[PDB]
Amino acid sequence: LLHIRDVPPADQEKLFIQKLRQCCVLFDFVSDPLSDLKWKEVKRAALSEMVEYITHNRNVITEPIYPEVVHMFAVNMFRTLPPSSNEPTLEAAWPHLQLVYEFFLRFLESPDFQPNIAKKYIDQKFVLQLLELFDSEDPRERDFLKTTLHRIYGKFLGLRAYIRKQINNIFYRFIYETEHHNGIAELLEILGSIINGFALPLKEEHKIFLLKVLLPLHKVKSLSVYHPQLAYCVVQFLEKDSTLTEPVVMALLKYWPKTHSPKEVMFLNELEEILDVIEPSEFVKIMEPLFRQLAK
Amino acid sequence: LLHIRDVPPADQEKLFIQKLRQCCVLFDFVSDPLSDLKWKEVKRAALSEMVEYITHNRNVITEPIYPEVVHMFAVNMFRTLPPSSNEPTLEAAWPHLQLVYEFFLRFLESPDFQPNIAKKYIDQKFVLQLLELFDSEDPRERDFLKTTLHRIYGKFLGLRAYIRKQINNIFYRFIYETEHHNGIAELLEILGSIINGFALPLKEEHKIFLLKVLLPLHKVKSLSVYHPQLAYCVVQFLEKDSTLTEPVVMALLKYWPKTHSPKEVMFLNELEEILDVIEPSEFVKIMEPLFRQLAK
Amino acid sequence: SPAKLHSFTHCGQAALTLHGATTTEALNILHSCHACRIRRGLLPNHIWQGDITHFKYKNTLYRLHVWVDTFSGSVSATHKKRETSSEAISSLLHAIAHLGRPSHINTDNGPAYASQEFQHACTSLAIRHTTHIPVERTNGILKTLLYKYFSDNPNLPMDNALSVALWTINHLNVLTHCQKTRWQLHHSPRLPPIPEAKPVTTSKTHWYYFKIPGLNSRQWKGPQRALQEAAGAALIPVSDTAAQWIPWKLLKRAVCPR
Amino acid sequence: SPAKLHSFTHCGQAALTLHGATTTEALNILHSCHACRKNNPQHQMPRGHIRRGLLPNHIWQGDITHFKYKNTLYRLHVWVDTFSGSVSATHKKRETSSEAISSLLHAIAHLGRPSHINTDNGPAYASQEFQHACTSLAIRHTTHIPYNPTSSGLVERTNGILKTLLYKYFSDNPNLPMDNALSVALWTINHLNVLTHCQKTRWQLHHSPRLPPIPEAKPVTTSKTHWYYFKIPGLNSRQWKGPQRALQEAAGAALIPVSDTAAQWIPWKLLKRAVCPR
Amino acid sequence: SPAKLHSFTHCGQAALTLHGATTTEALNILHSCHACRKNNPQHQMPRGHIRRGLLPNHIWQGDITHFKYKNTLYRLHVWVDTFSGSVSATHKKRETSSEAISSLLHAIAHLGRPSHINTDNGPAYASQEFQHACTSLAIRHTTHIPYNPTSSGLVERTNGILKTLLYKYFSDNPNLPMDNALSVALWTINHLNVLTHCQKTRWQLHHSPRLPPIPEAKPVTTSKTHWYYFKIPGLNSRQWKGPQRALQEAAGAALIPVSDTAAQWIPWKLLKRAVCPR
Amino acid sequence: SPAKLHSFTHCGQAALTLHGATTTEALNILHSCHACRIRRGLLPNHIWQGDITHFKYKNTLYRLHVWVDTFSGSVSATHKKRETSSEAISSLLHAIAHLGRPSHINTDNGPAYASQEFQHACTSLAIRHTTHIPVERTNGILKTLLYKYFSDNPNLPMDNALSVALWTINHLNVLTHCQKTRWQLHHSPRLPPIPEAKPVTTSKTHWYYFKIPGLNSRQWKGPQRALQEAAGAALIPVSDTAAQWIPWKLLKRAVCPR
DNA sequence: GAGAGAAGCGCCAAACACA
DNA sequence: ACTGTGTTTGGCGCTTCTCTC
DNA sequence: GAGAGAAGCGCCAAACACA
DNA sequence: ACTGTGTTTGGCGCTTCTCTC
Ligand SMILES: [Zn+2]
Ligand SMILES: [Zn+2]
Ligand SMILES: [Zn+2]
Ligand SMILES: [Zn+2]
Repeated sequence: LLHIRDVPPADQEKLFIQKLRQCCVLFDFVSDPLSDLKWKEVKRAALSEMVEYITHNRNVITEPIYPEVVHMFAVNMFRTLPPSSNEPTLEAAWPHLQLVYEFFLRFLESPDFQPNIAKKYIDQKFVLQLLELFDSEDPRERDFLKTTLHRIYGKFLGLRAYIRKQINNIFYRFIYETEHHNGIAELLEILGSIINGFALPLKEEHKIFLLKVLLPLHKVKSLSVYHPQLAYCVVQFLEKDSTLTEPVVMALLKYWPKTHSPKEVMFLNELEEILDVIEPSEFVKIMEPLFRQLAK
Repeated sequence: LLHIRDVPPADQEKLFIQKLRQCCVLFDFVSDPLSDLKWKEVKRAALSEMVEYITHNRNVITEPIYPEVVHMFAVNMFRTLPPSSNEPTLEAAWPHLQLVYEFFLRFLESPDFQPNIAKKYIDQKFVLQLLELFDSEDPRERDFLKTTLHRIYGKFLGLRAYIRKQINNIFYRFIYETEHHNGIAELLEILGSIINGFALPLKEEHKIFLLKVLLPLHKVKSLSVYHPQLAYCVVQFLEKDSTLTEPVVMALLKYWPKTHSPKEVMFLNELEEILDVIEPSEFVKIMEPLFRQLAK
Repeated sequence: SPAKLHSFTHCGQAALTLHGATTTEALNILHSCHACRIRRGLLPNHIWQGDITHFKYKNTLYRLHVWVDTFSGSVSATHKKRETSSEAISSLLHAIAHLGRPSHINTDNGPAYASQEFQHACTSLAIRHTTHIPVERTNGILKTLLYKYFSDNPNLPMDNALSVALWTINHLNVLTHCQKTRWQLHHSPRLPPIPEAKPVTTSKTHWYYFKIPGLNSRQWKGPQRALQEAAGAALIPVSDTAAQWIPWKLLKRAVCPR
Repeated sequence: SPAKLHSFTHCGQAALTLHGATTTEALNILHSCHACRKNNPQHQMPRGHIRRGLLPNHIWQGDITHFKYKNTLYRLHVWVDTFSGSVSATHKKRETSSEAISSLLHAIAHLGRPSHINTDNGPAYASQEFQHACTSLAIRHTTHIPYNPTSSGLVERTNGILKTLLYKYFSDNPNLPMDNALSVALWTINHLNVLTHCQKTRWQLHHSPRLPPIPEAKPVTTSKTHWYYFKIPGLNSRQWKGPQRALQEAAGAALIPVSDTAAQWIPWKLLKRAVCPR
Repeated sequence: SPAKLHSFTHCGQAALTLHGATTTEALNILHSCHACRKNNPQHQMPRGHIRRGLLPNHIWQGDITHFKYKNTLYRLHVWVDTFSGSVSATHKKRETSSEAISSLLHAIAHLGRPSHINTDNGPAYASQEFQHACTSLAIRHTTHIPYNPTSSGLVERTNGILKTLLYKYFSDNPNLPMDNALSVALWTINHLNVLTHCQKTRWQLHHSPRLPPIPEAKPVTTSKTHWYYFKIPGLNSRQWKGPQRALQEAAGAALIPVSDTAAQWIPWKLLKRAVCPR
Repeated sequence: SPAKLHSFTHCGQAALTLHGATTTEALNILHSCHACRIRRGLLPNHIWQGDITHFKYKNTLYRLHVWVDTFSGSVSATHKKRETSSEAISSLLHAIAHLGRPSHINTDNGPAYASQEFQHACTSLAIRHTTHIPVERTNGILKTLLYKYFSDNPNLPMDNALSVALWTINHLNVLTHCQKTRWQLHHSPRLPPIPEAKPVTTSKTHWYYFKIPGLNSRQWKGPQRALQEAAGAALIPVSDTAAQWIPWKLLKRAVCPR
């Protein structure tokens, strides 16, 4: 077609629209490594030029632009996940997907983006489809999803408790029904970033959250991979109120494997920080049972 | 009394008034060289401080100030002239008179002086009394009178032709009735400064002036003392119109002393400049009679 | 070029994939070269671990002081000709200059790390120092890379080799689990906190009067908005077609137009 | 007449109107005289600014500096990034090409690999060893105009800052070792101090999200030339030289034939506009 | 803690708030540190202006200058009036007290008699012959601070103007004699050129109506003293000295004890404010 | 003091009357000292007259070149060791530097004043030069004053004496007819012309924003009016009580308030 | 009880030195 | 390509707070 | 004929050098 | 008392005038 910048301003936005519709055509890299190379290069160049153009000019976004880019993201990204195989496997369609992710991030974080126009274009279905992606076998995609969901949850105010309840349901399903999940560290990092922003006094829903879905996450076999994020979340949580620590102690003093195992080091390291932070302001309520069960 | 500046502003002008009335008391230096030295020093100090104060502050002059200072000048200056005696004699009352002259000059040339308030306080009698002073035997007083009358004639517009006619009468009286006059050079300098400011074409009154009162002034015995000013006036006059020179030539070619005398050098010097300026633009009308009478 | 890049640094294959090299080109170059054929911390700069090492030279010895971050694995190493508490302090400070200030430091007992000099160095920076007696993997990685670099060129001053090894293992080798370099993982910014019951707002930047470089003009032309900022410049859209980097000497702050 | 009065006395402008002349004509009379423009040291030319990167690790500036400590004359080799301002510095005993190579590799290990580096025309930065080292890493090496110490303003200002911090440190502990002081200074500058105008540390800029791409550039220059009085940058003199005509001129300098056999590059600070003789 | 962090690293202000501190407290922490004020070359003091006359022929400034012409080194003795700016200048072969006396008498014959003359502390202006000559005419002779060449700004600027005019003249006629050139320059400067801001020639000001009298003055000075870091005007150094307390201070300078045995006068350009230790 | 003033310059009595001395004190001092007991031009700088003079010294000779203004009598003299057209040109230029540019110059014929060098000097300045062959009074006055100055002190370098004589007869001796010094008469301004049928207006000066010296302030405080102006200063009434001389670096022009 | 002093806080132009 | 810059420092406006009639 | 280009004129901030 | 300053130079607004639709 044309470069998006070399046109008179009047119809300029129009051309942008066409460029988006020039990127919704699919090309499959896993079907065969060599197919439609010219069209693939055209798509890559178009995505690169659009992401370059979107971050240097103000007042380019307009009303008839939001649903089109939402649809483009939903077409390029929302898809069935590849068959599982447990160095990790890497998505073969990564160039175009990376370009789309960067485009969406730069768009959502523009200063001209209005936080009241996606309340009729980004609804609970968008959040559901974007949150079912955290089971990707590629870590770069998970990182991009984390840094996108953070911006979404920050900017919007009607999707907060919805996302929290959905995450609670995800945690329940992973802990009990199916044990095949690989995004339990990025979700935990987002959770910690959310938890640090509470006010006083703590709501009771957060206490239910801590006692029901954070602590039992210890009894899984594969806790070793995402231990740092969980420990960070716990230590960051219990600072807002120093009295609500005792349930954490008496819950950690049960899920401890009472036999010999290599998994002890995680519990010792976490207890180190929890004890460092709990010591001030007369904490001896459970020190005796803690040390008793620790001597074992 | 007090210093004029060390008082609150409200009554400040009032004190100034009193100071002026502290200077209208007369002290006579010619009566005896040593009399009322304390009061004379007080008068001198008061005049000095007032002239110092009048030239550093704006909006000090007010409506009830003009006639008082006019009266002070008329009391200190307007007086009978000392007896005549033909190095020249010097006024013995010169300190206070110099202070008064400087005060009046600084006052009249202030930027706050309004040129429409002395049309009811400075009238033809003021001009007459100030113009009868040019017969003073002291040259400093004549210089001050010249530089004061210049400012007066410049600032006022209703006293111009009056002063010109009065000067014509003075010239007639000096040339014919009485030959005792000593201010015929400062008056001529003022006249030249006035003459240089004409417009085109020349009025006929100015031609009458040139032909009747400037040219005959040559036939006096004491022309040698004020020859430069007269020659300058003539050469400055005849530049505005180059055709009105012939009467000057045929009038200068008569009053020439046809005998041998030391007075020839003045006529030769004046003819030098008149011929230098008249030569351009075909001047041979009277060249032959001029050279004929010159060969003698 | 990947060929020269490997011939200089002996980096990995997943590293060469990031550059112009592709999967099978990287696999070809890797074995065509002769000589080639848990985490305790919670945040970057939370806990370090400090070792020492004898590196054997054919006519002398080197004492390597190595600190490792126990959340990303960022290595900082220094080579000395002896080992005392003075040189332990020097190594810790040279590491702080590279990585930042640790909160908690952990090291083995010995003549150094246990005197009053080292404890007085650690107490002026608010770094708590725990001692324990019996990571060792990164030490071996660094030693093998030194061996390779000396194998290719024997006339290396031991100061170039250490810097090239640190460059390779910090900025070039890609970790296998998260596909990130140690440097990238160690210096990527954390997520900002989120105020509750308060909309997370976008930051609004300032408005400037500006002038064009190389024009000698003397008139500030219109208040605009700054898009990006750096040291000694600012990205200003002079028109609605192009944007230019204006130095700070040609910029003057203003107030919103309203 | 104005022209002969000035040709005799070289008076000013406000003098030639007081002898009969329009203001513009006196202005032309002054602007045309060559003895009055060859000798007036006042000129008016635009100001130049150094080249800066479009993103971190694009352009670096390097330098060396002396430091007198405990009767020893240390040589500090300094390398500073132009986008963010991050500094790296190592102390050596003397100046040689080997020291330059080792210092550059220290800098690369600390910051990353730069695309272009530009330093002055020293005797250890133009050597064959240094050129071979730069080509071994795919690093372009340009130089500046000889005898123009203001073309490396950033790295010289950084030398000043670094030495000031070192003096503040040595004021307290006159027995402090040198490497400890340099390391503390580097930590302070890169991590603790905040830049004046953007209000972010050098580290936060160096490790910011690179997501903003490079704005496109344009190599189009001005297509016309003029006449210039000039001074040779090495030696300063009382009066200008010339005028001559520029062969070409880019932003910040101009190409002036100093002699008839060879030309030279002169910055916009030793040039003065002249009048076209035709 | 802020105080120990600064006591270790000497970081800035925007760094101490990011570790817990009010802005004013960080400002006090910085303004109190003596190692950071002893070493920062930046200061902020008021500017001084030379003493000027209240009417023509009240205060003069005098000087000598070299001029290289035809392998000879002429000494131009220059005397400039401060009210109007009128200049007088004579060329001599060498510097001696007799030459100074003759040049001063030339100046008096050309301009008139001055009340006060102030020159630098030269070896020919402080001699007994010159003092006796000045006392023979009732002329007060004061001096300036040694090694402060900006206290005679007017006469130095006049030397510059005079030499520039001489060079413009010698550009045209390289065989022109010296006295002719000096005389033409003096005529041009005093009679033909117009001052920049008042738009009158130096001669018109020198021979204006003296009728405006002298405004009254006040010798009242400031009654309080402070503490100052200082530099000795002769020798420049990296770091300030002190602090000390001023004995007295008039507009444009201050009295600082350089040593314990003797004090000295230092201008408001080599002084930096300090904090009161009590 | 009049006593020292006469003992140094041997000025007249009407001069000493201007100073602290009075009539009878001047008459006492005048004869208590041992060694003491028409106009052709029309304006200042209209016609000059140039002479030459041999001044006899006991072991050498001096050639005095003297120009006199034929409207005030202002003397300008120079002493040389020879006499040529070069030195005539030097004398004329040294006189122009003191008095101004003459319009018409008149001098006696001779080896100088009649060559091509002097005529070429006079033609580049637009000064017409008339030659005549046969004032002499001022020459004698200057010679007698030189004699007196040498009589009091014999060790005078002839350069101080000439300058002191010129100072005396130009700035100290009072003319008898008009009670003015030669300098005062020669440099007093003429009267401005008067436009006819047009009121001669007072000149209105400009308004300035100002700052106080020695205060380091950074705020321009109110537009005022300048009373008097000089080189490198201006008289500004800071209040309605006192007025101060503000340099030009602390003044900024404004526009009338209306 | 209320309107004025007092302290806190940001912003800015002029200097300065590395060469 | 070739090309000065970053930091310090008192003053001043502008917002918030506290001691007195 | 009329409103826009073109030339004249004043004013000003930034440099520069004498030491 | 002790104490930097005066001149040059292109750019820019602001007033007056002239060549074209
Ligand atoms: Zn290899
Ligand atoms: Zn010229
Ligand atoms: Zn400090
Ligand atoms: Zn005598």
